[PDB]
Amino acid sequence: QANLMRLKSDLFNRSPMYPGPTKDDPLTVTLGFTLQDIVKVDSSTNEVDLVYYEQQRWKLNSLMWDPNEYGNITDFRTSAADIWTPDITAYSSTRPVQVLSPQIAVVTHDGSVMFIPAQRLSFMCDPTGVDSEEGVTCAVKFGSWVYSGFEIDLKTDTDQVDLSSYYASSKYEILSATQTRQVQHYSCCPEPYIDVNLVVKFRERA
Amino acid sequence: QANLMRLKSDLFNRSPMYPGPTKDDPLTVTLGFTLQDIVKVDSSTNEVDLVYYEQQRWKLNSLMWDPNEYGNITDFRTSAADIWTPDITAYSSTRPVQVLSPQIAVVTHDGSVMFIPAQRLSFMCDPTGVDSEEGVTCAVKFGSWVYSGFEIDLKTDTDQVDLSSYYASSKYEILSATQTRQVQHYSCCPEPYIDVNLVVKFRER
Amino acid sequence: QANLMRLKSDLFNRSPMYPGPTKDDPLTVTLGFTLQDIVKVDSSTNEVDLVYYEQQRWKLNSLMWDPNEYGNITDFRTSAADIWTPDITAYSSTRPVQVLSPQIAVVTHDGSVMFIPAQRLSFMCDPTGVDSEEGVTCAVKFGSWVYSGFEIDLKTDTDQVDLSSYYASSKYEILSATQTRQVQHYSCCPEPYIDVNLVVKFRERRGNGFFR
Amino acid sequence: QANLMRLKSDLFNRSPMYPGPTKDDPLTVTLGFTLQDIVKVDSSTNEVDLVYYEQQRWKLNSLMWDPNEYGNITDFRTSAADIWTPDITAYSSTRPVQVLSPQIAVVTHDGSVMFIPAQRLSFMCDPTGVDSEEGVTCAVKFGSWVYSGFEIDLKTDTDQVDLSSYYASSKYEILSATQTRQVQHYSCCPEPYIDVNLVVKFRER
Amino acid sequence: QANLMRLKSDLFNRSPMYPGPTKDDPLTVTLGFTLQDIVKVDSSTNEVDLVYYEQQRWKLNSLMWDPNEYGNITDFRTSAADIWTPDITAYSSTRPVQVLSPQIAVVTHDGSVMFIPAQRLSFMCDPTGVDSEEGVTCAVKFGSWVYSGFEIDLKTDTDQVDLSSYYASSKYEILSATQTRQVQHYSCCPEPYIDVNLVVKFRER
Ligand SMILES: O=c1c(CCCO)ccc2n1C[C@@H]1CNC[C@H]2C1
Ligand SMILES: O=c1c(CCCO)ccc2n1C[C@@H]1CNC[C@H]2C1
Ligand SMILES: O=c1c(CCCO)ccc2n1C[C@@H]1CNC[C@H]2C1
Ligand SMILES: O=c1c(CCCO)ccc2n1C[C@@H]1CNC[C@H]2C1
Ligand SMILES: O=c1c(CCCO)ccc2n1C[C@@H]1CNC[C@H]2C1
Ligand SMILES: *[C@@H]1O[C@H](CO)[C@@H](O)[C@H](O)[C@H]1NC(C)=O
Ligand SMILES: *[C@@H]1O[C@H](CO)[C@@H](O)[C@H](O)[C@H]1NC(C)=O
Ligand SMILES: *[C@@H]1O[C@H](CO)[C@@H](O)[C@H](O)[C@H]1NC(C)=O
Ligand SMILES: *[C@@H]1O[C@H](CO)[C@@H](O)[C@H](O)[C@H]1NC(C)=O
Ligand SMILES: *[C@@H]1O[C@H](CO)[C@@H](O)[C@H](O)[C@H]1NC(C)=O
Ligand SMILES: [Cl-]
Ligand SMILES: [Cl-]
Ligand SMILES: [Cl-]
Ligand SMILES: [Cl-]
Ligand SMILES: [Cl-]
Ligand SMILES: [K+]
Ligand SMILES: [K+]
Ligand SMILES: [K+]
Ligand SMILES: [K+]
Ligand SMILES: [K+]
Repeated sequence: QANLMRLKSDLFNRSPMYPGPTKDDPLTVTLGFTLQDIVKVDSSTNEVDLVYYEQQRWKLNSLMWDPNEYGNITDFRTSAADIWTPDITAYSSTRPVQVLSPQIAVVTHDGSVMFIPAQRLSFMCDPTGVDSEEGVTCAVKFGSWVYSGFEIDLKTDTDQVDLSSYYASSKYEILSATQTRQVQHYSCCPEPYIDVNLVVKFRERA
Repeated sequence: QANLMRLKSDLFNRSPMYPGPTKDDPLTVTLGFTLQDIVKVDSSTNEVDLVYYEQQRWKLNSLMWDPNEYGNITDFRTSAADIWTPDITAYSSTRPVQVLSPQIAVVTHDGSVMFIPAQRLSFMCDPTGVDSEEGVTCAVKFGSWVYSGFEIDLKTDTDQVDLSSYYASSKYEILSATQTRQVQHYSCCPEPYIDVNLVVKFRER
Repeated sequence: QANLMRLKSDLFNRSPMYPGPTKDDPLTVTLGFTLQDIVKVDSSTNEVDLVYYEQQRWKLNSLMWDPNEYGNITDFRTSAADIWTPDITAYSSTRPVQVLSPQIAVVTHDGSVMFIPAQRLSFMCDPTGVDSEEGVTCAVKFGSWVYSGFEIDLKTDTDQVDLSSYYASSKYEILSATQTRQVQHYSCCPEPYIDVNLVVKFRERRGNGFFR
Repeated sequence: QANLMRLKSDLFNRSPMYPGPTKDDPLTVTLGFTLQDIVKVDSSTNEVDLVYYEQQRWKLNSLMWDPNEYGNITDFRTSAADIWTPDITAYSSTRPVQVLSPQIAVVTHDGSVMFIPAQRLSFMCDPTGVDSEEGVTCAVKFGSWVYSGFEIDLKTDTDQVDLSSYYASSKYEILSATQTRQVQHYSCCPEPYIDVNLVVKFRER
Repeated sequence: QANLMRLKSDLFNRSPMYPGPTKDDPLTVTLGFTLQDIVKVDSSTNEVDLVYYEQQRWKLNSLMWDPNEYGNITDFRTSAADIWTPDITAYSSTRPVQVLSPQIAVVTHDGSVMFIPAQRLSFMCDPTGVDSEEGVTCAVKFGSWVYSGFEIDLKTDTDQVDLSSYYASSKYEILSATQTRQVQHYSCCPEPYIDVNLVVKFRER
């Protein structure tokens, strides 16, 4: 339909691509996790596999429009190929992340974007003692691979992972799941890098 | 042949692609499953593997033509890359879906589209008790990932999964298989999201 | 080289791609199999894995040329991406087919095409009794996914599968294999769909006689 | 640098791509193998897994230049996607080959090309007896899938496989490894087809 | 923002891509490793799996700009597809490397490029004795697949692998990890090829 075709043409065809954030124009990405399943533990390799979806939110002045000019359209669905998306990376993955959901984001007229990729992740986690009453704690950091806190900052709306869609017949019960903003430094670079640390305490369903 | 080449040029090389449904111009997708096989059960991970094909049907005013202007062509086969397709997603998959069929749809002159992809799906399912008389029940929801009920509604033509092509020598016998429209809500969003819940009761043959 | 570059530029750069067959302009695809190996049997899942090459042949008026206009060229090899190819699909695959050969077809001046992909297929097959003297029978149907018999018909040149290149040290001995045209109907659609049904009779290789 | 940019633009932006060899303009591909490892044996499926790199060499008049016109450049590295490469295929693979090296070739001013892809290959091989003093012999043929001997000929520079980079702590030791040109006919086609037969005799270390 | 969009347009849209190094304009790539985990050992195939990130650094005159003409911009992030990147390859891999990080480099106004890909590598390594106090030593060379020492030289900033991010609960403890420049010759070619030899001594925790 005609107004949406005109809006996407104006935002995407009639302009150069956003080159990502800079020290002079930084952005904040909001992250939140919905943990669906601890699928698998490998005690020979200390790898654990999670299925989750990761809510990402950011805002660009370059994606703003006036709904009055575009038939009162206030938001639209678009291919994530059409827009810049942040390079949010699991810092202790052992396999490439597997994508479980369509690469489609929602853009709102204030320039705000929400993108909610479902992923299967293999990460470094020692499951020794998962068969006990006290279980095991594992953690994985999610943040930009290449932008410091001077270009990409992160936040969470809450410290509590959403467990409302956790698989009730998983082999693993969740005892706690937190998502916490964290600062790290790396050998290569003096600047602080920001991540959200996902910390999960679990045990066999003891 | 010449009439079909003209039709495809007129439909695909003139307009921009359909930008998907909206609140002002919503779409109903019809979904149905043909279950071919329960291929694998993993009791160490509670993952079960299905092979099926999923019939999808929708209709766009933008895909209409007058057959009289195109040598009485009433439908054509086309690459699914040429057309918008709905983002129908399994909500509890544990692996990316494996595509088993050519990505080709049929478009009809009234603007109706049918697309029937074959898939192998791993999903969240506890098979504890599959070796018993009563067997086990597992369920997986299929719906738009990104469009609410205000842009994509769903329906089935029947609540009975088609079992007329179920593999006769499968390790697993199907006791029942249903496909039912449901409403769900998610933390992110106040709007209702529509799914078709595929519910399968099965046991070792 | 100059004459072939001219022919491919003329055939491929001047007109839209062939939009595939229609009820008005149907085509017949010839299929035949050369079975190279039964690689694997999965008795936990009733999956069996075949390696074969599949000879496909069809003919398009739009691929015709006069060899006298193109330095007496009578045929050429080309990327299978450059031409229409039939959507021949295994109906009981459990995994995406794996391609083992280059995607290159031969086009002949009469508009005939031959394309011989090598594939590894996992399909639905119960191997219970494969370790017996009699072995097991499995079958898989190959046909268009999307075109009825009104757009794509199939045939074989012979109902006998080519077993003369079967791997002599396979885990599995091939007893016989047939490739037979068949008509099917599906729930979605009233039109007949055509397949070639590949039937394989095999058993575990053990000096063991074949008697019936 | 300026002279190489000019050479690449002159070779690759001006003409249509080379349409491959013909009966009127045939080519010879030289092949040789460097065997790095027998990585795995599967006695349940009679599949063996090799890691090797394959030296391929051929010559096209269409890739010639005069070094004097391009700053005395006599050769250059280029993406294998920029040039025609031969469709050399293992005849008894059981899996798609896995590429282990960058897709980059070296073109020389006489029009000669050298391309040395590293591959992991699963092929048809019964390893029964590998744990014995005499070991086991397996073979795999490499050749064009689609070109006869009238369009592509093959040769070797030596019948000895290069074992100078064989992994010294492999599970398997090599007793012999040879590479031998052969000719045969196929049911589909009237002309002779060329292959190079890789024959490896090995045992447990 | 505007100054960065202008700089990228000037660097990438106005000239051909850099055609890689030559004997007349060679380059030096700095390499270093950050070892995150020895993930897996396969005693049946003598394959070991590493997770690491590899810091790569080089400098091109063609990537230089004056920050004064671009709003004081001194560096920028860019897709690795936008620029030339060196063909650094593990010489004893047994499977294609799996990429674990975004393909995004940083270009600085002096033309220097830093690119830090994270990878999972399967390579040739006999783990026999890893359960002992003395453990085992494995080695893998990293270098250009196609460029000799006349086009690509390598250096390290240190011969000590960075173990500051090694997984504290790995099955394997690192006893030592070194990264050392070395010269190799190959059968095909008389010229020296340069690699960085990654030597890791490890044992069961
Ligand atoms: O890849 C980059 C870049 C971009 C290239 C160098 O400027 C910056 C910083 C870092 N990396 C990779 C590692 C993970 N993230 C933090 C740190 C180490
Ligand atoms: O990805 C989206 C979008 C688009 C991005 C946000 O507006 C909407 C709604 C939802 N998701 C992802 C999850 C699954 N489906 C329902 C719900 C939660
Ligand atoms: O995908 C299609 C199409 C095209 C889409 C609907 O017109 C037709 C017919 C069928 N399919 C898929 C299944 C397998 N092949 C036969 C039958 C059922
Ligand atoms: O695919 C072709 C072609 C091209 C198509 C027919 O002209 C020629 C010859 C052959 N094949 C495939 C098989 C393997 N290689 C030799 C022989 C049989
Ligand atoms: O692929 C090439 C090239 C380019 C093609 C021949 O000029 C040069 C040299 C080598 N190779 C591959 C092997 C590994 N690296 C060193 C040596 C052997
Ligand atoms: C947009 O909003 C104004 C004010 O309510 C209304 O007059 C106009 O017709 C609307 N157009 C739409 C929804 O197409
Ligand atoms: C199309 O339909 C009309 C109406 O019956 C028919 O008479 C006409 O010949 C047809 N035209 C074609 C096939 O081009
Ligand atoms: C085509 O046909 C005849 C040989 O019968 C020959 O005289 C003519 O030169 C041929 N053309 C080419 C380019 O070979
Ligand atoms: C090419 O060759 C001669 C030396 O024989 C020399 O004069 C000339 O400068 C060389 N280099 C270039 C870049 O032309
Ligand atoms: C660039 O730097 C100079 C000197 O510090 C300053 O005066 C100028 O306004 C700066 N421009 C920017 C940040 O755009
Ligand atoms: Cl954007
Ligand atoms: Cl469309
Ligand atoms: Cl065609
Ligand atoms: Cl070429
Ligand atoms: Cl560059
Ligand atoms: K993007
Ligand atoms: K589509
Ligand atoms: K094709
Ligand atoms: K090529
Ligand atoms: K690159």
